[PDB]
Amino acid sequence: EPCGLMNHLTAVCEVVTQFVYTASIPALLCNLGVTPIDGAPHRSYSECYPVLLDGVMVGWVDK
Amino acid sequence: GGLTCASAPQGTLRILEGPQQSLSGSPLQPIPASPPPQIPPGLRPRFCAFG
Repeated sequence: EPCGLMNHLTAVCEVVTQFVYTASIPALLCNLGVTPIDGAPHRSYSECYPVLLDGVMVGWVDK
Repeated sequence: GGLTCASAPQGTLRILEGPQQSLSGSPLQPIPASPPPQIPPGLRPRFCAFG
């Protein structure tokens, strides 16, 4: 009765449990080439990727 | 003496900081592949018949 519903992790698999700052990441993504949600994407909003980081949309790295 | 709208910009520059790609070496494993199980040298029989 529990088939396919009760699974088990492989030996190498693991759950993430650490918590980090993730505050300097939005400022690094912009150095890398992302353009903030505020504007000037430099393309057409259709040739651009919507960047998300943990629910918060940094916004529109060029394609 | 106030601020007025000026001419529209003629272009936009977007700056980002980016590093480059190295050569493809693809060094898959320290001791690589699945090394095969194998024969211990000589071994010898560890059993004899009676008589």
